[PDB]
Amino acid sequence: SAKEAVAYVKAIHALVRYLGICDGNMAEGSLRCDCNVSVRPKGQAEFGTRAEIKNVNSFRFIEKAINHEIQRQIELIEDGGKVVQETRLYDPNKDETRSMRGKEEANDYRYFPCPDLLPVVIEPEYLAKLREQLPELPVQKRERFESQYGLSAYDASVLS
Amino acid sequence: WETVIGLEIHAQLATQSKIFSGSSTAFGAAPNTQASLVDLAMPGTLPVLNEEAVRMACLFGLAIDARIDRQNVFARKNYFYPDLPKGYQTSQMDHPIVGKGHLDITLEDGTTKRIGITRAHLEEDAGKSLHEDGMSGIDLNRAGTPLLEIVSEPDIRSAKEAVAYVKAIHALVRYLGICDGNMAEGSLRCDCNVSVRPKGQAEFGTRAEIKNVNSFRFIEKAINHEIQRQIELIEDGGKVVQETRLYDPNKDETRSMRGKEEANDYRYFPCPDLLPVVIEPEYLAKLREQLPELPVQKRERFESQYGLSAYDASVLS
Amino acid sequence: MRSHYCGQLNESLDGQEVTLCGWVHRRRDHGGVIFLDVRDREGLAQVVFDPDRAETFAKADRVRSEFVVKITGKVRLRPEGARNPNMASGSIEVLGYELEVLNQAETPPFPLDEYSDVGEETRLRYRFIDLRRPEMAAKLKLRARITSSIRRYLDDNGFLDVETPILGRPTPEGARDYLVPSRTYPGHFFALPQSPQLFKQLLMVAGFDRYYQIAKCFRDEDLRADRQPEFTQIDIETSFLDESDIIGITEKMVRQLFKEVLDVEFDEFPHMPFEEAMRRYGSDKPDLRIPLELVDVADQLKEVEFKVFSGPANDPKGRVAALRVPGAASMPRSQIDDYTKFVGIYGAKGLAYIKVNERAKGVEGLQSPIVKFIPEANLNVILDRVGAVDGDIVFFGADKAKIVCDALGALRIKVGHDLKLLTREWAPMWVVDFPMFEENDDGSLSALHHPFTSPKCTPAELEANPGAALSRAYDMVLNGTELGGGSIRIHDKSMQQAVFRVLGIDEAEQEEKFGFLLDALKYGAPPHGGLAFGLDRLVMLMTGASSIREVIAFPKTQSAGDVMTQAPGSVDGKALRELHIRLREQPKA
Amino acid sequence: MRSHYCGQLNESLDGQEVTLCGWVHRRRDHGGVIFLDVRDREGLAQVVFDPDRAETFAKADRVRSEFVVKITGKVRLRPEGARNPNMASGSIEVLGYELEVLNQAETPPFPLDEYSDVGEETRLRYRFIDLRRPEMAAKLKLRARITSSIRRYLDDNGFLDVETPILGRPTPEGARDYLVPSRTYPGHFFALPQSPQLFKQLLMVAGFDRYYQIAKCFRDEDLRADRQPEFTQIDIETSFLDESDIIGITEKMVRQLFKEVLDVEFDEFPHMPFEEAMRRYGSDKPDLRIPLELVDVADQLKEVEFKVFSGPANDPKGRVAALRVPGAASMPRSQIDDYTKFVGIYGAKGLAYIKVNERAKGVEGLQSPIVKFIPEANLNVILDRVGAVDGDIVFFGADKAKIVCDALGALRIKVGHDLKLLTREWAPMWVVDFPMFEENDDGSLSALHHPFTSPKCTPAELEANPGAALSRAYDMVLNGTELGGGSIRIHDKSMQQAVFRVLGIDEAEQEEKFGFLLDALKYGAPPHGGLAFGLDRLVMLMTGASSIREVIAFPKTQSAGDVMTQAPGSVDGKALRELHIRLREQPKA
RNA sequence: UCCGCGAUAGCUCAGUCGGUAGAGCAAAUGACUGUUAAUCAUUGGGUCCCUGGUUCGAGUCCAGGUCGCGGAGCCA
RNA sequence: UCCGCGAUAGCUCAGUCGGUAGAGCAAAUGACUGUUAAUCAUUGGGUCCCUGGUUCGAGUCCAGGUCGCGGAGCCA
Repeated sequence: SAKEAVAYVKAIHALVRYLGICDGNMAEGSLRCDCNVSVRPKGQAEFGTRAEIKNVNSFRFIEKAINHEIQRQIELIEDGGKVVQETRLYDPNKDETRSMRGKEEANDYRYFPCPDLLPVVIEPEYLAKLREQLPELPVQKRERFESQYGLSAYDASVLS
Repeated sequence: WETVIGLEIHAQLATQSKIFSGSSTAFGAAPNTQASLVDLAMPGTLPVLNEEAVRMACLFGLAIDARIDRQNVFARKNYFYPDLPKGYQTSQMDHPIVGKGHLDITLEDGTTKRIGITRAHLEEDAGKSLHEDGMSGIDLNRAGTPLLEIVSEPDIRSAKEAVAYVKAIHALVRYLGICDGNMAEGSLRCDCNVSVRPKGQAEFGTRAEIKNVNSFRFIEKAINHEIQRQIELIEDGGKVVQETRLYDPNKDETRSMRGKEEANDYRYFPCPDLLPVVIEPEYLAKLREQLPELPVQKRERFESQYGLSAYDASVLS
Repeated sequence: MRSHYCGQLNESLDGQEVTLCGWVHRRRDHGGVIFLDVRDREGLAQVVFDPDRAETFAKADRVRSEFVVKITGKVRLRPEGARNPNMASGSIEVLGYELEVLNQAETPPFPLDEYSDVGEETRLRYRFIDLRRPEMAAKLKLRARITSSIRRYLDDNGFLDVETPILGRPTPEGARDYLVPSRTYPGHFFALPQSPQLFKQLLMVAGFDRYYQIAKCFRDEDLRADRQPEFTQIDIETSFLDESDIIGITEKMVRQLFKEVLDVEFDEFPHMPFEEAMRRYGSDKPDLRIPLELVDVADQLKEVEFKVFSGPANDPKGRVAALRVPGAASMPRSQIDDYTKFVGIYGAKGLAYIKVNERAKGVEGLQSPIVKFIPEANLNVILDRVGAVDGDIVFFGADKAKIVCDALGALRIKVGHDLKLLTREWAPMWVVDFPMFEENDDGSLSALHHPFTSPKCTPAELEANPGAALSRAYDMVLNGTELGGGSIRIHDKSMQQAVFRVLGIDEAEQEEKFGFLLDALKYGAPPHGGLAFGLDRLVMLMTGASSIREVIAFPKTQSAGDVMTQAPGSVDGKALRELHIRLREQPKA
Repeated sequence: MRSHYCGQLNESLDGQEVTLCGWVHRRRDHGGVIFLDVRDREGLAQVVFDPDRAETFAKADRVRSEFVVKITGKVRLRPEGARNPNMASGSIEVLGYELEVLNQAETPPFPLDEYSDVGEETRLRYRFIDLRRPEMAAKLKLRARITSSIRRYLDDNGFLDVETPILGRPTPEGARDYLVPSRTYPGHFFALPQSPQLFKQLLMVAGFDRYYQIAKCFRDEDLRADRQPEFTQIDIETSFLDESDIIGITEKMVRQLFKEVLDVEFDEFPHMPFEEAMRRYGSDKPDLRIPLELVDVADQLKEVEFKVFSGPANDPKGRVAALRVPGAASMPRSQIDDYTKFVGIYGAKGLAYIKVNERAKGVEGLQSPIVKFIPEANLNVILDRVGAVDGDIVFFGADKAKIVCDALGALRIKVGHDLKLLTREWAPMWVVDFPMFEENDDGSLSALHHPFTSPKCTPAELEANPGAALSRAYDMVLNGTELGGGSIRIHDKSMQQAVFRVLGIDEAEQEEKFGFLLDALKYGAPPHGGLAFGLDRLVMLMTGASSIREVIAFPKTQSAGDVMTQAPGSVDGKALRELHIRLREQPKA
């Protein structure tokens, strides 16, 4: 579901913010995301082409776009018509889905191991030190704020 | 989408005397002239089953290749309506005349599909209400007229297939000489139990019983316009209710005459006046010898032995 | 630069040269003399060419049908044996000095004037060359003259030409509204108005003392002949006026209009009550050209042996009316059977009759199969009452009130026209005093017009016996057709509550159906009343046209589509998506 | 039965008794004397009550705001200390003989007093009591008078008031059509017209020499402050007339209208070409109230080191224009910065300037940071050319043609109003001689109106060089706003084919988008030309109103809809299915 | 997502570094004989945008939402 | 479902008991000095409502469809 998606983006944002990897400020243009949404009628593995909506900023934008795309695909399958694979985008002003590029064929990016850069070897010692360096996760820290220290769910969460 | 429909066909048998009365069948504009004491349900009067009625019944049973029960009992369908005189319709609840047969319907998309017929029992007709002054007028001239209710197994799918089945029934009955077949005079009638379902989920849309359908065109158009309606209804969700609908060829719309609030309890039970009729294998042995050559197999016989095309064979047969 | 119009060439302009532009109707080539019939908005005129200026002749031989040309020449007075009655300018011709072809023309699909066998579909498909025909043009120009006169009158009498919006809010009960999907409000619709009724009432609330508007109206109902989906109506509403004043102004308007345009005069308009109209004509729209009148006679035929009379005669829910048609005893039995079948279509079980030939011999003086079951005295006072004499036929309608009123009313109008028993003059009238309520098939009471119609009595005499209440409503009738109508509205709290109480509607429906209206009514509404005219039918009557489509520029067929622009048409999926709607024409097996 | 209107009570009627009906504006209670301000359609009047008749007084103290009352009394000449300047009838009173409350009124949501700052959403929600206010009523009454005058003129000059259908066939290219689902033709739609263009052309084809119509128009484009979805337009089309005749009749109309209504006179309308208008005003709709004019000066500055001038000076695709503002040398640098940012909003990199104080003292006499990079001679002949003397400022716009025209044109009108330089009088004009084409983003050429506009040259001079071609189109401008416009159309086959070839569109699209039109055009179309006026803006100007909603009876908000009737609204699923549609959201493939 | 401003009687609008929602207008009652946008006194009226939390207590403070205006950001 | 009529040039409309789509009007060319719904001669034009079948051959006959007008029937 879309609400699950927003929750997942919020969880990623929170965890990464805790790790100190990214700033998290979507306004500055640090954290971005894309959504590969595809619906299908229960019973038939048939129908329901995938829709890739690119460039989604806020969580609200994510939710609204995912919903308005789900219902759109539902209608498209209901009418039948032509279910085509395209990479769409979402504008919060009109809440409509726009097509940036029409996919004529599968883009061949030609993947192959880069000859100038050699494979970096990460030994279990690296992970052994970093695991000790690992900070306490927020999702488990708020629950730890529920368990050992006397606190409510709300205040523990907003404290964490 | 997969549309599973059904067909309940009432066929008026061409017998001289009524099924339980002694009055004539074919009638003119003269009202209540074809009604004796039995049809009027006078107190103390009693019914006696017609001979050629059950004869033609088991005849259709033999033609349709159905397992005919050795014994069949008439039951009572108790409901109150001015057209129905005795307050109950003499039908057959358990042990019908004919049961579980199959009819090969020829369509235009290649294969001639086989359709199922769950039963075909003996009923009786009622009176007719007319548009007049104020009050209203009921004519019992058609009341007491023998009826054959051919109920088809819900194996029939598309609307065109349904039209094919009605035409096949009409043709078979025409060949057997049971009913006139002329829908214009009001001899052959039918109802449709259409219900659609999305492929994949055992859940489905509510059943729709469209009653009183005349011509084949009316059948096709009404069934289609009902199917699409149910499709929309399940797509939107809303309220899926079981109703008794009707079709008018003027606006091509489906209107609900009565909303089925509950299952009508007709209170079926074996009729104490009528004893169970026993059809022995000798009757069937003679009647099967009397059985005419089926048209569906006649055009195919026109295909096999005699050099002929499908078209000319069908239109000749 | 035109000098004069073709169809305005009188005999007085002789010895003057003129330049006229127009279309080439038909062209006659005799070789030594060329004839051209040039046509404009005013009509046709004849231009003649002699090869004494063979250059103009070269510009005369190339010219074909419907060419748009400009001709300058001199008006010469044509010989006595050449004068044309059909042509309004047909007593003069014009010799062509110089010609110029302003524009060429492909061959016009159909010919102008009869008996060119155009059929209605083809005439509608090429409506832009059909209106070139002088008759159609005369009809439309006449319409323009009508709207002109009405606007002049209403303007001169202190009415304000104010425009009301078309895109309004949809609501049930009255009629099917044409809907307009909203681009800005997904899931919501605009609705085309059935009448500026509510808006005009708001305009009364708004302080505007007198309002009028020639407004477009739209009904999404299945239509009748002489009925179109888009029709124009003359809306009128006034404040601080009673029914007498409104009927006065409006009547004055109709008279002034008929004298301005057709130049006829109407004397005065008789005011006839609904009850009287139903009594002696069996119709709410009486045809006062036919002097024939229905006369009730059921009271003396109560205890009589004949049963189809006595039946409804003792039944309160109906009557037995007679209809005398004079000098019509010579009528053949064929026509009688035709008429019985005719009245059959309105529900009458039978059309009884008496041929009246010799009054002094009594019963043997009345040839009819019915005369035996009815006494001589009753017969004689009946014949006395209906005004019948030697040579006449008396028909009898005996049934439920509605049935006999409609069937005998129609038999009245039918046999009225069939025997030519009318005066050919114009005959206008006002129908007033309608009942307030009627039963609604199943039961109960309901208002015929609108629950906002003013009753003649007080809310107490009203809550007393609602059946005895008459409304202050009024319809205007001309030649048995309803030109229009309206009424004075209620602005009284206790009265609105009285009619509201008497119809069975609690405040739930009062709020849901009329809440915004009642709201507007609560903030100080003045005594106001109005009326509306169907402008189309009015013009149809004033022209003498057979159908309403003949008085509309670009009409539509009985199935609401017009064959010329092929509307309604198909729209691309984009515009369909932007308006937040979907189709449902999906492929089936 | 009213005797006289409240606001039409002159001093001459003294010693006469009068009966007047209306609303209670505001009521003043002093105890010993009661004052009533009664308001009707014509205005307000004062009614006085003395307790010598305590019954009328009893029916006066209970009376509250907006009560609908009928008062009969005598018109008394008021004392010297009581006379009212503000009230047009404010030199007389009426002593109340007898009063009657025709209807009571609940307290009005917003007051009808002058200058009580209730806000617009509330003003729109109760529009039926908002239009009671005398100013709005004066505006609407003015509108009625305007349409009256225009209709009178056009009727008197042989034009035909003909109605065209609203429900038509949908088509792309021009604008988004409002659609109306068809009950009878499933999957098909009707469309509201943007203008009666096609219909008026067909009416020209139909032989009607002169047509006019006050028609409703609908556009599904997004909205703004001075733009509404439903707007009324004065359509006009004529046959066998050139541009001079049409502009003549229309100009005459505007003058006659302005004299009938506001009583002002217009002399003659100067005809200014588009190229010229763009040259000295930078706008296709010049404001002739502001005497300020743009003067080109780029010719003497073709090879100078400073690059914001030299850049556009050697590039043909742009210009460098100067603008003299008189007496404005005392201006502070702040205002200058505001103006630079203003021309900034139209894309100009900078607004250069020169303060001219002493032209005779040379180089030390022109204070500006730019003056160093430009020679004395060029400077001097510039000052000579622009008409500048002691005390003026000369601004400089140097960029692409569009940019300098829009930015300096707007800076011109802005500083025009900001410095109060215009005299506040009416200033009418005609804009003529437009170009035929402009480029369309991607490439190619396109007509800025319609491809059916007649060019002044021949189809050969036209296929030679399309950029040098001028159109026969014309707009009417008042106070720098476009009142309306039209043009003379093409009826020539080869000309239509010339513009068709030159526009790059093949016969496929020609047939698909304008095929039925070309068809109607082929069967003999006359030389015709037309024009249309935005009636709403015209009335807005004539009233002096700020917005268009002030001249519309029941307007809609900027998001398409009126808050009073809550349109657009929701419709039940039955009617939705019967019109063969289902709703949805916005996105679809 | 972010910044500023704003949601509070019928209408307009104020409310500090937390103590019964006040004021103009309108309404109701009463007073006063010349106002004319009457005045004056008294009375009545309103979920402080929603929910949860803080506190002895909430318009005010905390967190999460709804709506209107403008700005910023993003639009591989 | 059933009965009657109808679909054939730009328009209207005819076509037997099966053998190059005719006629009026319109169009094109030519003739003619008084027509006015001009005439006359000549020329050009069309998928006989769709499909299949019959015959040496189809507007015509057989079977099955589409559409317009009206009537009948049904509307437990």
